[PDB]
Amino acid sequence: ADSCIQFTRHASDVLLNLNRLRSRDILTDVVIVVSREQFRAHKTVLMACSGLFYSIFTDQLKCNLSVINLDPEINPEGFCILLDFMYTSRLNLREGNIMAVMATAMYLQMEHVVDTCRKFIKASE
Amino acid sequence: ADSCIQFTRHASDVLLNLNRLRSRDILTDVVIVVSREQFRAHKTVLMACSGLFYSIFTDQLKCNLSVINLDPEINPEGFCILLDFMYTSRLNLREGNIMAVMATAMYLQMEHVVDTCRKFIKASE
Amino acid sequence: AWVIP
Amino acid sequence: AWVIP
Ligand SMILES: CC[C@@H](O)Cn1c(=O)n(C)c2ccc(Nc3ccnc(Cl)c3C#N)cc21
Ligand SMILES: CC[C@@H](O)Cn1c(=O)n(C)c2ccc(Nc3ccnc(Cl)c3C#N)cc21
Repeated sequence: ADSCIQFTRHASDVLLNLNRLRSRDILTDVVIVVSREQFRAHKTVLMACSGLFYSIFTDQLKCNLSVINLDPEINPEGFCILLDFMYTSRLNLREGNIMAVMATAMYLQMEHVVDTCRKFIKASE
Repeated sequence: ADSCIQFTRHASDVLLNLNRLRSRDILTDVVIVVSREQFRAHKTVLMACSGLFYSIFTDQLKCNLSVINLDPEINPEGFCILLDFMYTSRLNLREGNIMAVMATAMYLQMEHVVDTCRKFIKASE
Repeated sequence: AWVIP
Repeated sequence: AWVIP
């Protein structure tokens, strides 16, 4: 119906609770391996945030894997920063990590993050 | 870090994608049965939105169930309206369904929905 | 909170 | 969109 009311804070409150489930390792169903660093997460949140994970977990064979190994060129810190962004909307972008975060966001197909990284780099050059 | 930037639309975009996964029945992991009406959903979204589901899916035995039966007094339409609200932040509250939606939200332990229902009922009396 | 979207 | 939260 077009007669619905809307709860402004609902989507952010849902994300806060999904992040609390992640911190407590509740119903996490995949481990992402980045250069021997392991990150536990929920497949649905990864798919909702990343074109790469959406492609992986909609594949009829890969949807059933409990471990996914990323390309060895991917920086674990860059991945960690992006995983935290997926679950909080907060991106910890710093001079010392921006190149790695942008390269990781390009690999993960996180369009808005790539765009902001490009703008912050352009401003410094 | 306290130096993070934030993406205003991120949480709502994540919820839009989780709802698209639900519509397409992608990685849904539980069926909620309400008076013989079946609703497929993601346990993590139900837990993030409802005190009742948070209690059910953190229980060491119930966390593994693929089917959950609700109390026979629960109205399927009321449940459907609340499940749609969980995934969209939009509540289809109408004169003809408000009593059922409020009773269902009380059972599901969805505090903000109960509060708004109470206010809309008080305004009509 | 609520609003008319 | 981005903002300072
Ligand atoms: C949260 C912001 C969002 O834009 C993140 N993102 C991005 O940049 N690309 C390129 C994405 C591609 C696919 C998805 N995921 C989905 C896209 C469409 N339909 C579904 Cl069901 C899902 C799920 N899950 C998310 C992406
Ligand atoms: C989205 C808005 C939220 O307020 C909905 N809601 C509500 O009214 N009650 C009473 C709730 C109780 C528990 C939860 N769920 C959690 C609460 C705390 N920690 C965690 Cl990890 C989760 C998860 N999942 C959600 C509830």
